[PDB]
Amino acid sequence: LPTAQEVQGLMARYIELVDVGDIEAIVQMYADDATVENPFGQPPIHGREQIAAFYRQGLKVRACLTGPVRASHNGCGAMPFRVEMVWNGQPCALDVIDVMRFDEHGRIQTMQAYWSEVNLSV
Amino acid sequence: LPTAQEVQGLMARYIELVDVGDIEAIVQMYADDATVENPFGQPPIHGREQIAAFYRQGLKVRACLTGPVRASHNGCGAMPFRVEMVWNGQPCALDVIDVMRFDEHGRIQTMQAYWSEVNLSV
Ligand SMILES: Oc1ccccc1F
Ligand SMILES: Oc1ccccc1F
Repeated sequence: LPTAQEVQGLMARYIELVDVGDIEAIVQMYADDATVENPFGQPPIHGREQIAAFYRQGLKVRACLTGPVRASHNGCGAMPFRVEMVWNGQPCALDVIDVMRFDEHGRIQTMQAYWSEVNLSV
Repeated sequence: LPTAQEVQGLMARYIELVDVGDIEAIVQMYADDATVENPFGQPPIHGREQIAAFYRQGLKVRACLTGPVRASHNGCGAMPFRVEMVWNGQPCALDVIDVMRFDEHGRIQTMQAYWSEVNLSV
């Protein structure tokens, strides 16, 4: 179960994997039965196959942290970042905060991505 | 129950109240039986009297948002901010993300403040 420093490293590497768009490496960060709520407020998606389908649909994309990872001492953390993408030939940016809980093996057990339309910029 | 735009306004006003240090106005934002986990990972504190005691102990302090509020459509949001304080005559800064759930009256029902020692700068 990752320490606070290890959560900082894992969550930063998640953003680097989203940024390059390595779907298979992203999926491997998740527990095999993880859930993703993205955006938070919508129903969870369950397990690596569903999660892979989500990232493949969603991911030229750039992602970068826009402030430090905030980690806890119970395997969780939160981070702010910006995703830039191209939508109907119109580039846009989305500001997001992800909250993650890691399991006892260092895998993401739950992902909650906070954002709404108010965080999109076209 | 606040809409996404209303969550953005409520969470920004919370930071303005922390920044000026108005304990009674901060406490009034919370539901009478709210909980606070600060830092997340520690046991919750319950109800306005406990919450007032927490802010009075904790709060010259400056607080400002360091990126936009990320709101949901189910009365929740998350925000990144920086708190500057004076510790043993040594000014320091703490980077934090608060995750809030508001109730059906617009009051904070749950507060979870993500940060650890790794987010403190002396
Ligand atoms: O975790 C995420 C959240 C929002 C958009 C892309 C992501 F990879
Ligand atoms: O919500 C908070 C979190 C951390 C420090 C001060 C705060 F007011």
